[PDB]
Amino acid sequence: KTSFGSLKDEDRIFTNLYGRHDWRLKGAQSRGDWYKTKEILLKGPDWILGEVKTSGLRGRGGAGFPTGLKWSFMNKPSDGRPKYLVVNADEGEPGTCKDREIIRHDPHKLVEGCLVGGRAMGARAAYIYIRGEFYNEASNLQVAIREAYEAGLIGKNACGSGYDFDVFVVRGAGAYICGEETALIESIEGKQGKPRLKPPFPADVGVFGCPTTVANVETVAVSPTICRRGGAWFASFGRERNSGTKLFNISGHVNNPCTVEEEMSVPLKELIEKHAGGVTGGWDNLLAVIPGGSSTPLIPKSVCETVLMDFDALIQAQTGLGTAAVIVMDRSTDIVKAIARLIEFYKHESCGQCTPCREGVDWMNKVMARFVRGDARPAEIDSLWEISKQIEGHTICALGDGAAWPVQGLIRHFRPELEERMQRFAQQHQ
Amino acid sequence: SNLIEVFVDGQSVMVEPGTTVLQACEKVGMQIPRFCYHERLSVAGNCRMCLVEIEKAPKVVAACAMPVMKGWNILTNSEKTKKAREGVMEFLLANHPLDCPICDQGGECDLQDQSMMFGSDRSRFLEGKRAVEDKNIGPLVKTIMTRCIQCTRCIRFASEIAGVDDLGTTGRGNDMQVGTYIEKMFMSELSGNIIDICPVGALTSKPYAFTARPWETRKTESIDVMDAVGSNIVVSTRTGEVMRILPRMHEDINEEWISDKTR
Amino acid sequence: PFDNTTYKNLQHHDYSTYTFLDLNLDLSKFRMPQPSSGRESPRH
Amino acid sequence: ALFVHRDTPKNNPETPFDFTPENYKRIEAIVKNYPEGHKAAAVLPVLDLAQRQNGWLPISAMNKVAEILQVPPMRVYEVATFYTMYNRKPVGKYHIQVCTTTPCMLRNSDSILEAIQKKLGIKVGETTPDKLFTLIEVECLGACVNAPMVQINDNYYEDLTPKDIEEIIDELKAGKIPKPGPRSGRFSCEPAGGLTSLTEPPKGPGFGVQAGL
Ligand SMILES: NC(=O)C1=CN([C@@H]2O[C@H](COP(=O)(O)OP(=O)(O)OC[C@H]3O[C@@H](n4cnc5c(N)ncnc54)[C@H](O)[C@@H]3O)[C@@H](O)[C@H]2O)C=CC1
Ligand SMILES: Cc1cc2nc3c(=O)[nH]c(=O)nc-3n(C[C@H](O)[C@H](O)[C@H](O)COP(=O)(O)O)c2cc1C
Ligand code: SF4
Ligand code: SF4
Ligand code: SF4
Ligand code: FES
Ligand code: FES
Ligand SMILES: [K+]
Repeated sequence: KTSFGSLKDEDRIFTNLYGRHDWRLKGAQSRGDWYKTKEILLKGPDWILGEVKTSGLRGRGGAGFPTGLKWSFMNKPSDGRPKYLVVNADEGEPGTCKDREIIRHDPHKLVEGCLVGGRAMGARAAYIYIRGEFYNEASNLQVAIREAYEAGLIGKNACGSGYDFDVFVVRGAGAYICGEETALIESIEGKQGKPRLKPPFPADVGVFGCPTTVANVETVAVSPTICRRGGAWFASFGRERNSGTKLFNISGHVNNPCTVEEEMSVPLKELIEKHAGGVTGGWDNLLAVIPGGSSTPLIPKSVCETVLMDFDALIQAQTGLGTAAVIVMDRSTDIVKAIARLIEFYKHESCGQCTPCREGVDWMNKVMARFVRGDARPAEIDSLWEISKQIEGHTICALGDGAAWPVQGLIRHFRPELEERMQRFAQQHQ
Repeated sequence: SNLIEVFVDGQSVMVEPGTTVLQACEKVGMQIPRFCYHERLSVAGNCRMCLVEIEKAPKVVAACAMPVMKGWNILTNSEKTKKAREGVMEFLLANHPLDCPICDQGGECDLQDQSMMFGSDRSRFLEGKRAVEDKNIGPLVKTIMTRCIQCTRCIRFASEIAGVDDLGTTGRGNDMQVGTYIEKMFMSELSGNIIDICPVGALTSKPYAFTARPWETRKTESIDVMDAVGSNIVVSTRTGEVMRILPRMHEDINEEWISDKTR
Repeated sequence: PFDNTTYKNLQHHDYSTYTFLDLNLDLSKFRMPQPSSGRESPRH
Repeated sequence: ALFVHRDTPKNNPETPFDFTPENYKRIEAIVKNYPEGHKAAAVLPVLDLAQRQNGWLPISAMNKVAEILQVPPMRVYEVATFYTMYNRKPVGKYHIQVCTTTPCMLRNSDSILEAIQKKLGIKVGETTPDKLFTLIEVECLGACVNAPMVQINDNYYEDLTPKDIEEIIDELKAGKIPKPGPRSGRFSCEPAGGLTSLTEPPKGPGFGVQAGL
């Protein structure tokens, strides 16, 4: 298989993505959810971890770590501490609105994912750390969890398997940083959402100091479909090391901004011109695309023509796949205003723990605020580049990286527009 | 013995498992720079001044928090270790106030000294600096929170050694502030020791304020008599007048702290 | 019958400000007994 | 916008706060979601519960959450000042939150911020004099394909125009509660000109299930 995309509706994992079917238990059981869950759980942890490792599932949260290799870190004998699957439903990334759709429209798929993943990792309970802004989605998921407790699908003797497993929902309180897994762990523990340093990875010391795996809503909700359909079925999509399907959020300057489930290595132009109705003003009106939400660097129109929407082809396009949140920016966009508003987001959403993010993201926001007006001299472009390189890899979590990278992409692909901004400032003010 | 072998700049050293990178470099006589690490407080890892290159690793590690794995070669003086130190010192000094003449910490400032030893000689910060509202935590500790570099030694001392739980961080990002959030008075029997471990002049001694300056003081090593603990102290004088009383480290008595009556 | 034309998720139009917490209170009877660390708090 | 507390006569440690008894049963249900010995993990819900009863957080709700969870009060003040939802000043009855990050800015959130400002006669951060509307300007709310959008107290109002948000403020001032949805033709997040996917009926239970299961 050399061409990708054009995913059929029989291959969709997230049927009822759009809210057109019943999200409750009667609607979910007639779409395939909770089918033979007892038979999956009674095949033990090793079979489920083998199905996830065989599927080539990489972490849908945005980093793309191998999910079965990640979840096998819990597969070890206990030492008195309980074990916890913690589901990352925070989703603070600008551009990203897919986990909201999973929680709002396919909640039992997430609950069965919690059960299957927690059985795979020996977890006692599931904390679904949901965004506090998603109040309707959290009450929606709580109604589904009540339907799962009353059907005997979770809790004491889950699905008739003799495995006891609770599913808790924890609401956030308005922090983007509480999507990061250790800061999310600190936020569940009743503290400020400040990221822990690594090591200890959360499989050693996680929530309450227990063994813990934090996993995205999307990489959890696909796991019972992987265990039913087979790992080879999931691995038959996308390129190699880029297996499966993916939810995409096309937003910004397209005709039809939408969430859509697509095969992994689909071209960006095919995705936009098929599911989004194209760029406003046609494809020739395209200026730039932030491929995967705010933390990934932008790519210009010449790179968007041939690139594939998986992890490896976007790393080769010197950006990241990220959360697969495609923000489209047409030729009428002030791109420095957009990237500076993005860096303004990153300084309003930065917890303040370590020095390079706490100081340098505010200092990058001040430099970007002068760059929008042109109130600068061109030697401050390169300086800002080095400022980004002083934040990148020097911080605790990757929010410092996620604030350095849009600056780097903007400079790398749009230095002359910055320079002409500054020189027209210099000629109209001096 | 189950000692693992690590390397500091190629020099082999046998360390106990669980030892951090900073302690392994301490064992060869190298002192990694630090602001939030303190050997009598818990590990914070939030100033990033101790970032050091492990070779064949494309990312510096917080040496105060990272444990040594067997076979690491800690490059305490490689080029990217020094670039990390200069970058982190640049961010520490970006919003820091130009108060070095009017600051009691001047001459005995960790921030000044390892700005001289490990950071750049000049500035690229062409912006306006933040200014933090001061706090009132008592008659012993003068509080000038613009000088704060958010190392949280306040909070770890007050929580872990003094056992008080009144200091904390409010806010988020660059607007994050250290304080009690209310008009509350931090009066422990060990409250003046936060003057010692604050690396900057954000917490200073209100009785000692402005009177002396560290290079001109003479340091007489002596004994506390305010109790029968027998704390080891430095009576620092100047021209025949007692200026202040600092602690001496004695591991078996007063580890490096003194009481407020002693101070 | 099959229907793909309406939006079936109309429940959240009727949620109040205590919907989540009353649902958690309803769920409290179903749950497994919590583990204990052996002390009342880390300050005990 | 400050992160130190100054005792005013309406915000002081003797401002009357106490939970209702049904809120105490809700707090018992919250604390039972966490292991014994980690009651402090219930700081964030219970404090938010204190905001859902009182509308905002004086510093006696913080002290009550610190007292009934046996945590120090500074550990509650850190949570209350870290997280952007805890209102440490009394907001109006409808707390309008306009998202102005880049996916909502590219679909003209500035027009709707301006329309709310010229409908309410206030600007960002102010409250209307009848204490009904507090207009602030927030970051990404996770409704990016439904740009531009706002949030009112629990609800997302999506795919907005200036006329739509004027109509929403009209039927908020009339006492009614509007529908939390996209004000365009679509329902939740689908492509607006018809479905580009999922047009088939779902296959049902047992489709594609591998052998040996
Ligand atoms: N989904 C969203 O809303 C957002 C997603 N992101 C994305 O998140 C990514 C950055 O997140 P991080 O978690 O910091 O990335 P990555 O450095 O940490 O690690 C990914 C996952 O693998 C695990 N892991 C990695 N190495 C491990 C090891 N040796 N042992 C055990 N576990 C290991 C980590 O615990 C983590 O859960 C970026 O790609 C960014 O685009 C960023 C912001 C928002
Ligand atoms: C600042 C920051 C915010 C993050 N926010 C989220 C998030 O909101 N949701 C999410 O699933 N992952 C988020 N992540 C990625 C997590 O660290 C982690 O990789 C993920 O939640 C779980 O791993 P997974 O991809 O295997 O599911 C964030 C990372 C960082 C650095
Ligand atoms: S880099 Fe920013 S987001 Fe990460 S621990 Fe530091 S202050 Fe927090
Ligand atoms: S704390 Fe140190 S660097 Fe800051 S003003 Fe005082 S002497 Fe200067
Ligand atoms: S006042 Fe001093 S000890 Fe306290 S956090 Fe700031 S720099 Fe550290
Ligand atoms: S000393 Fe290690 S980061 Fe502060
Ligand atoms: S950008 Fe406004 S909701 Fe995400
Ligand atoms: K000091």
